[PDB]
Amino acid sequence: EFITVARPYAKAAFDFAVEHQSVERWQDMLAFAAEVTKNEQMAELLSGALAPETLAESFIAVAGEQLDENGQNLIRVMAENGRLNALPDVLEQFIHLRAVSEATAEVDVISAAALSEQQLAKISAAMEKRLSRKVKLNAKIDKSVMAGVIIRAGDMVIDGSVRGRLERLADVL
Amino acid sequence: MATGKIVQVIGAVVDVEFPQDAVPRVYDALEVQNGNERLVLEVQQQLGGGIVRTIAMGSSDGLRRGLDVKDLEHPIEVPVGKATLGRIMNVLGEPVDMKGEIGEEER
Amino acid sequence: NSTEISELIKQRIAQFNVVSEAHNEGTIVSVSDGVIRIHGLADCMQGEMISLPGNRYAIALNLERDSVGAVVMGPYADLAEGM
Repeated sequence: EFITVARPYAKAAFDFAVEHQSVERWQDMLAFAAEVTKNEQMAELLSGALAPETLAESFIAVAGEQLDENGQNLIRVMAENGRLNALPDVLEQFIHLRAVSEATAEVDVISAAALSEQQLAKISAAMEKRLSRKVKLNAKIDKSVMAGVIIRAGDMVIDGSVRGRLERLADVL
Repeated sequence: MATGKIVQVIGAVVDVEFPQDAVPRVYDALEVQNGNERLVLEVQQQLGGGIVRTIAMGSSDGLRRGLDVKDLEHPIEVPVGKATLGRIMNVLGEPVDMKGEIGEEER
Repeated sequence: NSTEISELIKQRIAQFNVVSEAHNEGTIVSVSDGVIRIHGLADCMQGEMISLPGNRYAIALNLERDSVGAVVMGPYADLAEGM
């Protein structure tokens, strides 16, 4: 897993994209690179011991979607360090650094049944106060919980479900 | 011509990278100019792509990264036969008795 | 775009003919002390006999996630990365 070795590359790519006000182009470029990493044949080549400046060039060849200077340079650095497989995580941490920079968040709302669209309005209004960030919502439905709602925002959760109330009563006794 | 480059030097151990066609075989002998003086390396391992790990047959001090390395396409080979009687030689078959060139006919 | 991206990737790979090995075939990528690492051999099975150039055999002992480690049953110094 590359959660840790991806942090420096995502941070460098984001700090560069900001200087040039191209964050969106960089995100799409990384999203394409992290896809070419997943192809059946390319994932074979990435594992075999090729010399870095050969693997990097064969990888560059498969992408005209990369602005020839700054995206290809990132590919060449990651290739020199032997980390092209880390791109699918560079993408996630780039999206994270962006969401932080623009003060945005994305809340999952899980319920036994879909909400009335006034509840959703008040939920978003409330969370945009719990968090400084402008919040999207993704409503989701799960009939294990049977009343109330779960609000999950990052690693924080608010366990408003009655299922939670029951399991939390059982353990008082 | 010289077709390899040093990429590490750690004590007596030197790593050299070649284009992936010309990788020397194990026990092949390489050569590099350690200053005004020649130095030969014996390949011990083929590891990874293009790179080859070697043991220096001499003083390792003074080696830079990026020196050109030329690969002799044969192991360390020494003079043999009647020409060597009464001479002193080092592991590379060079005379160390100051009586000059060996006069070998065969290696 | 999420589908035509994959399609374009497949197309462009076919253009530059980066290709996979045959399942019963592979390339040496490392040699040392009589042990070789082979890349490929998707169908190699633990304990199999692998046939090298020069009519010699190696025994596949380590089937790792990306390469096969095999010991050479004979003189090994003439093997080279690429065979």
